[PDB]
Amino acid sequence: HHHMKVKDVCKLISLKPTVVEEDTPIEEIVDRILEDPVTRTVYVARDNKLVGMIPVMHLLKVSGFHFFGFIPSMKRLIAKNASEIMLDPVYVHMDTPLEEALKLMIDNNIQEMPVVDEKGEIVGDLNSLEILLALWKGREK
Amino acid sequence: HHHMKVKDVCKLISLKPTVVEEDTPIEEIVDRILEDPVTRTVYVARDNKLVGMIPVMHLLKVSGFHFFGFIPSMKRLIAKNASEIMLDPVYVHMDTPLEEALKLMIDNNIQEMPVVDEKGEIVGDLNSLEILLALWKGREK
Repeated sequence: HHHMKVKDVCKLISLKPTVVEEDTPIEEIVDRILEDPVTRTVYVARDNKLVGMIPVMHLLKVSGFHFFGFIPSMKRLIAKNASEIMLDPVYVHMDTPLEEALKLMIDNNIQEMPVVDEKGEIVGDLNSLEILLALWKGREK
Repeated sequence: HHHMKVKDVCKLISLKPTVVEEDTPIEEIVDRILEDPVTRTVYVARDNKLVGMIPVMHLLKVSGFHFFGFIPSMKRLIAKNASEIMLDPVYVHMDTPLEEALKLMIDNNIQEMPVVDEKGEIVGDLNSLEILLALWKGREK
């Protein structure tokens, strides 16, 4: 559909990626999300390289287990930090087809992904709302 | 965990529910989400009664099928309005246990739910961030 790429969609809204360190306490991750509540995925870096991600729904799931014992495999929090809960990063590039990015979002059940260069570094951001904007504000045919 | 109820969490952030009508075009639903980008679930009312909901991830899925033919059962959009895509509403009440509300979010894969009174009318709102705030900003033990 119109051969759009990530580069065409990732600047449609001004988003700032939320990036933490591996030893960042989960409470501070929550503080970061509450300050920028559009945030849907937290990233974890080490020496400016992308090393994990924490989707808000993953944090919600981790939280339900820790506080209520709810299982939607899950293990006990000890340090209560980013490295205990981060998942392997799912990311896009500037030249990535918009359709591959939407597929990734859906398959991984996330709504925000980082855009990375070829050395694992964050150069931009993409969310579901940008994709929606592109698709429904642009020409249907 | 601390016997919290929806009433204790649903005012921790100032949220305004996003509410559309059944004949509201999907493009206008997108415009409403872009104006208040914290929004994670759109509600559909008729005569001030709650009749459906559209989670943003449901809209993303509907969009991938319509524009790219991506199947994560799904049918062709004709009117392209709220009533063609709305799902049966999942909701809470003020006296609902916080833990039942988190379970609902997780089981239905949504992050925003309306709080309704006993006659199907919207009296407040709840999102995942409020639950996170409550759990991690309050006393752990």
